[PDB]
Amino acid sequence: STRPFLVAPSIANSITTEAPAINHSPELANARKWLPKRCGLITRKKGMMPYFDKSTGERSAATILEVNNVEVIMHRTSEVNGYFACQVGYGSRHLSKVSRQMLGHFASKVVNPKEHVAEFRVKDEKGLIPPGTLLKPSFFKEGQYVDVRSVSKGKGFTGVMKRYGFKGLRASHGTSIMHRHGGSYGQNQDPGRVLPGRKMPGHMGNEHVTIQNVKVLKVDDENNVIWVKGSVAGPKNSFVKIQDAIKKT
Amino acid sequence: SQVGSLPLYISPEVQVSINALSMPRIIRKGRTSMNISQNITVKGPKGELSVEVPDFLHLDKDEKHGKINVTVQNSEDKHQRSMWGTVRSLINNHIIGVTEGHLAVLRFVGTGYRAQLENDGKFVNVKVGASIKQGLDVPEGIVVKTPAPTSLIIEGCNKQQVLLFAAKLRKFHPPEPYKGKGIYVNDETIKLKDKKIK
Amino acid sequence: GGLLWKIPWRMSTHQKTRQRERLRNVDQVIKQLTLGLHVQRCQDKGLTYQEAMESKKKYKPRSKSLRLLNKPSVFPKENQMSSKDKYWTFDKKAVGYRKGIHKVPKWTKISIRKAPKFF
Amino acid sequence: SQKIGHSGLAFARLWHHVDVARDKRTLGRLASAIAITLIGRHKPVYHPSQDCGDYVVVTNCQKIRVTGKKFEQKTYWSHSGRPGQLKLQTMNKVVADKGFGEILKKAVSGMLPKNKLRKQRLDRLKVFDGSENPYKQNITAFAHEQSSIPEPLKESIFNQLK
Amino acid sequence: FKVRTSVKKFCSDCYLVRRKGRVYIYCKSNKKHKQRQG
RNA sequence: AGGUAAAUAAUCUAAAGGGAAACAGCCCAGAUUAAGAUAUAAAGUUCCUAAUAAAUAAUAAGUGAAAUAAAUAUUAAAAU
RNA sequence: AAUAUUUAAAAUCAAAUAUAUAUAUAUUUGUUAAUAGAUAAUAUACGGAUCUUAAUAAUAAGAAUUAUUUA
RNA sequence: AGAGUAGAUAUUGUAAGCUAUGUUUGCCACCUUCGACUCAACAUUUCCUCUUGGUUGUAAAAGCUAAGAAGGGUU
RNA sequence: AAGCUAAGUUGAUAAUAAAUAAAUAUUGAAUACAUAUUAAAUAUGAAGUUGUUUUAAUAAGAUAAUUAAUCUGAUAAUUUU
Ligand SMILES: [Mg+2]
Ligand SMILES: [Mg+2]
Ligand SMILES: [Mg+2]
Ligand SMILES: [Mg+2]
Ligand SMILES: [Mg+2]
Ligand SMILES: [Mg+2]
Ligand SMILES: [Mg+2]
Ligand SMILES: [Mg+2]
Ligand SMILES: [Mg+2]
Ligand SMILES: [Mg+2]
Ligand SMILES: [Mg+2]
Ligand SMILES: [Mg+2]
Ligand SMILES: [Mg+2]
Ligand SMILES: [Mg+2]
Ligand SMILES: [Mg+2]
Ligand SMILES: [Mg+2]
Ligand SMILES: [Mg+2]
Ligand SMILES: [Mg+2]
Ligand SMILES: [Mg+2]
Ligand SMILES: [Mg+2]
Repeated sequence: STRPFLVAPSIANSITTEAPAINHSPELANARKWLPKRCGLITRKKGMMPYFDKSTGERSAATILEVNNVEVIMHRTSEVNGYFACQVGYGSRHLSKVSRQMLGHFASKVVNPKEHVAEFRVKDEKGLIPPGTLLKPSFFKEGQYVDVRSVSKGKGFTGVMKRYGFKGLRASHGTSIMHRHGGSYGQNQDPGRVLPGRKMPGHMGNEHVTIQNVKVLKVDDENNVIWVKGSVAGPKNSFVKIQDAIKKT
Repeated sequence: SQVGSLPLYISPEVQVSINALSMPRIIRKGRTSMNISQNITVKGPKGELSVEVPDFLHLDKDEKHGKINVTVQNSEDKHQRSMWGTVRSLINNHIIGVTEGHLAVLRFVGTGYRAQLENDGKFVNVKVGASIKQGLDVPEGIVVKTPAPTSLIIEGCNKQQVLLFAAKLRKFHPPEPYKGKGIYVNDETIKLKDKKIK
Repeated sequence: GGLLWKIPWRMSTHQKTRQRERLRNVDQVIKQLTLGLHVQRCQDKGLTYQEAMESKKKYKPRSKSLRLLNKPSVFPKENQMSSKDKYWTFDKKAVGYRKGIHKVPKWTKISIRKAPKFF
Repeated sequence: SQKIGHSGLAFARLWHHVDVARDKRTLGRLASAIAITLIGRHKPVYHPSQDCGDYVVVTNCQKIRVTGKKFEQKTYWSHSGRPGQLKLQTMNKVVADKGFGEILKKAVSGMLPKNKLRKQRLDRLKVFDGSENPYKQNITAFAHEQSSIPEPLKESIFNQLK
Repeated sequence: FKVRTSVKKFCSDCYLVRRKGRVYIYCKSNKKHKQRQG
């Protein structure tokens, strides 16, 4: 019960006042952000096929996005994590491939070992979907607009001509060996150095890409596919995050 | 000092009281400063109103003859006696507001220029000419009435607010010197230019 | 233009105080020289040191340099000088016909006390 | 002879509290005092090669005193190294972004010596805009001061810790 | 607005003004006389 | 013009040390070798950085605070 | 309290020095501020921090600017 | 000062006055490649795009002049 | 044929909001009058600012297992996403 402790008069008599809100704080940042009011899906890009409108005959390319065992694993909240998000898991995996720690995690959350896990940030708590619920393609509406995020194809160590569209030099008129080079990469003694961000040859691709306002053309559950007008970043069998568009509806 | 030294005549139906607050707010300047912790309240038949006044200004009552005076400690301070004059003017204006009221008449000169009231008399719509609807909503303490589409009456108990709302409405279309066109706040007028086409 | 001789155009309080003390020191040197001459005159006439110092009549110097230095109109004492002439010296190539006394070479050794009446 | 004895008390990092609500010094003057404390000049056992500084806790920084129009005019600079990237933020904006104590932290950092000990002396300063801090128990107190403090205040400072 | 370092009062209806750390002249009669001390 | 040509000092040239942020030429002072108690020069004494306490007025423009930018314009101060 | 050149210590006035003890001659000093005009190119540059103060209110701050000075 | 149907100050401002830049032609003597192609970074003394004041000389349209403005653009 | 590619296909030019510049106002004195303030109070206002959107790098924080014949990585083999 009683223990020896001493109190400083300055602290004891200090008047209590509340510190003001600073912009560089999760609460204010979350208030400022531009986020959807609903959770999304994880899909696996399967490839592209034609889409023919039965009525007007329009033909448009469409990517096929597979929905396979998409379940909500757990939630994130403002009072515990600083933002509202739904962690979603896609697919089925094998014991041998999943680790013991993550096997315990999936067991605790009452889901099967998952191919992929990624979390979608919602605006508030109304958009959190209960854990363990299976999400189907019909989760989206025909003719609505979504945003798709995925890692794009790798192009390797790419030169300046391909990477940034430099014109290079002439193929004739005395041009010396350096045909496909970027030219000058700075100025004379005044800078005395190459400014940061100078465009130079280097690895291109394997980078995240967000494509906004992609139209959902067809949704069906008997095949477990979602049709997206246009193209999606990444090779085949690449994971894609689909979520309602923030700009158009 | 001449403005602030003029006394105030208060009718039996209007009363003025002065009190203090809990949080004195102290505003700063260069070598000078101000501290504000008092409040004056005017009550009358047409509602109630209030003003914030510093601690260096006091009100002397007189029930006989219904007379009240406003004075500060040190008139040697220019930055004090200016406030004394302004506070006298403000309290007097509030007294006029409560006893009688403040009114402003907007005239809409120009063909098709007219104003209407919508949303239970809260919104005012003006047609000074635009492909987009124009107007705004009245603030608290102001009431508007339209005897004619081409005329509008804005009145209340706070002179500053009534006239600021009038000016905000006028901002959409001030008078045009070539042909009289726009919103006229009061009896004030403009001088027109000759035609003298080239 | 090219070299940076970063000499500010106005002195500081400490510099002014040191200048005042230096002026006072020169005044003291002049005073002591005159007093020594007076005491020597008294001792030559016969008196001794004590009443040479206590003598009511003080002998004035007979040399041109000492007499002129003792005249206030030629070598004014520190307390007699003006604040302007304590710190600023006369120059005919400067705006205002003045320059800081600290821009004079070897200003802590050389002495300036008087400038033209109307400058 | 004077040096021979128990130096453990001498080289002890005390914790000091400065309540800006009660303090009357302005930003720069308060910061100069804080820098002196952090360096440890106030200790007669100070030697330049050693870091004899103490901890400092500042509370109620939202009442700090700044003179003139510095709040709306003083600018803080930052440049990464790429030309055209000179961030200039007014004190008002820096306060709204990172708080009032950030200004004091910059002032103290400027007044500290430019050594390898600069950052470890700076991290020794704890600043809080409000009164709620986790170092209420980490403040020098003596048994002879407890008389003025009422019992419920002691119970609050003991049991209601963060 | 005649922005100029020399600000005068031409029309007798000109009036001086002290705003935004600057000196202004506004004329009630002739609008050409508006000036600002830049 | 950090130009050029000569005329009086002084310093660098051939001069370390303190101040001028950094500094051949400016302010002070001339290192035989040490010691570190005392009096100091120029310059300074909120912190970086050794060392300060006051009086009387003015400034509110961060003016200014160790490299004063002009004619002019506005707003303010007293003598009859 | 109103019409109101000039920005002054020459002249006048007021304090002090050297001769003079009932008073005079000579000498020394004391006469405005703020803003605007303002002004480029890797990066804001008093060397940097920073510097103007405020009752309640605690050991305890209130130029670190300019002009005369004291200890 | 003078033009501007009238009025020096919408615009305009002719000899002279006070300053700013260090892009021009020169001056000193500390220090013995012009154009094109490619990629450009920076400034604002803003050509276009946005906000605004003036204009017997802004009825509308198109303009002239000026204040804020370097985000984007500028064969 | 696959792949790469553009002459081809798809999408975007990242809001809504908050303070402002020039500039436009209400009440109002010191200074009877006048004055939007280089007084106290009360409002409008830009492709610019803060932000937002997009992509790097960081991991505060969170779930889970914790000496294991199916605990976590590596060396190794068959390979491209
Ligand atoms: Mg080619
Ligand atoms: Mg060759
Ligand atoms: Mg070839
Ligand atoms: Mg080269
Ligand atoms: Mg030469
Ligand atoms: Mg020599
Ligand atoms: Mg030689
Ligand atoms: Mg030397
Ligand atoms: Mg220094
Ligand atoms: Mg040095
Ligand atoms: Mg400055
Ligand atoms: Mg005289
Ligand atoms: Mg610069
Ligand atoms: Mg003419
Ligand atoms: Mg000419
Ligand atoms: Mg500009
Ligand atoms: Mg037009
Ligand atoms: Mg009035
Ligand atoms: Mg008006
Ligand atoms: Mg805008």
